[PDB]
Amino acid sequence: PTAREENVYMAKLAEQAERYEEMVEFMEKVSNSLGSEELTVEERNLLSVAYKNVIGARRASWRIISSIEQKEESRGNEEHVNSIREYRSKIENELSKICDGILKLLDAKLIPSAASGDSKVFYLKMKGDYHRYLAEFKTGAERKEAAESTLTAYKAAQDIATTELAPTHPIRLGLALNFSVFYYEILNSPDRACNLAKQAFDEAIAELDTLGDSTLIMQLLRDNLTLWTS
Amino acid sequence: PTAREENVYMAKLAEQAERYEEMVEFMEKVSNSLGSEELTVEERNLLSVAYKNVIGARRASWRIISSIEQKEESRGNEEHVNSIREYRSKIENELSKICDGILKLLDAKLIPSAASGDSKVFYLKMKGDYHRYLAEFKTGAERKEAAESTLTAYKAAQDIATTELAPTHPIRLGLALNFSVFYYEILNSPDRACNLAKQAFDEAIAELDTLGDSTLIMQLLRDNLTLWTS
Amino acid sequence: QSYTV
Amino acid sequence: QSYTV
Repeated sequence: PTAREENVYMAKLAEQAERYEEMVEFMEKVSNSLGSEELTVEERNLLSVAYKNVIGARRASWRIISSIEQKEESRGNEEHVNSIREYRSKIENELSKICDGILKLLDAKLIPSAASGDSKVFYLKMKGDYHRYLAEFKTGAERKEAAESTLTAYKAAQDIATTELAPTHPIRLGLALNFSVFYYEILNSPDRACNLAKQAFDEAIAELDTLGDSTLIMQLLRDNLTLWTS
Repeated sequence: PTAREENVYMAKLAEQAERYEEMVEFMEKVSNSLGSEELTVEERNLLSVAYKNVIGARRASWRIISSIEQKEESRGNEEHVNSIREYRSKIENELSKICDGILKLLDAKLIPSAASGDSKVFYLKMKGDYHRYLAEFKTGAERKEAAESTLTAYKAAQDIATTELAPTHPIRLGLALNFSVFYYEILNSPDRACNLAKQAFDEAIAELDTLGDSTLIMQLLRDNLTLWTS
Repeated sequence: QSYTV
Repeated sequence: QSYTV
């Protein structure tokens, strides 16, 4: 009853207990203990759910603290603004560290281990996602480079996806969903956003109608598309 | 614009951001920085909400991990049981430390500072609550002493409450609610539980009908009372 | 589990 | 904020 095996079981107890930081740790043990083989679909999804929950809690706090700093800076209340920004820096710091940890793991182990179109697009989309979270709060030269790394990763993901995966594939559909959110929200370019989202939705519709979760993601492209045409 | 003042404001940003561990820290700064005066009703409630959220997350995980260990020990699956218990010990450890931190603060600063019947019952009920959380997972000689400390604190709280507070007072009503849960769930004595819960409910009903949140707690006594008569 | 506050 | 997965 192996180390890999027991770490995966612990990661799943951590997921039930909602101790996501521990879940991340157990899955990195798994991931750093692999030779030439890659993570199973189950293991990869466990690592991804762990990081997503560790980063989402901080993104949720960052939005809250940021909406407050803006209301308060708008009433010209300077002492509260310093207190709020200092709180926000603390949070941005945890966001940089969390991203740094999954981005290093992607470049060092995951991406080099990706042997099929499914896993390649999965890890490249992930790489695009964490550089994008860095861009949501960064501001200058830092924002420009996070935005550039984002665009580069999504494009590499889309090249593979477009040619090796079905348009109804959830990973390809999720890539299109996140890539178009990037155009809309980081690049403030609503037109490239709508175009990319609609093309992916249509191609999926086309395939479903001729060749036969992909359902949930498509509802999400539609929800974003209408949200944006407003 | 004072240290006490700024720590309270930070505690409230922490509450909005749901970073309860930090909320606890900011409120301990507040609490350890007081001379002969006590915490305001606002500050005391902020400290209490912070600890309640820090301990509740661990209690929620402990129940989950514990329900799993029991299902698995019941199928005689020994390797999973060791993994689950080791996970559970990690959680019990954080539960002991969290309790230890608020129990030390109660004995050293809060309780000695309590100058009115409202604050005394509030801190003594709290002391009863954290010894009770220790008892929910402890097992032997340890359980017996956590249970004894619990009973002693609630009784001291009830003496004061009974004689200095109105039966519709939410702190007195919350004390009765928690004290009766203690009889039911730690002392496995459903009859002392029902008696105490019903007496407090009736006294409140009596006062409301003659002298005029206390509403929510009373619904809770009733919900527990029916739950128990089943 | 019973309600407490 | 838009939906992502």
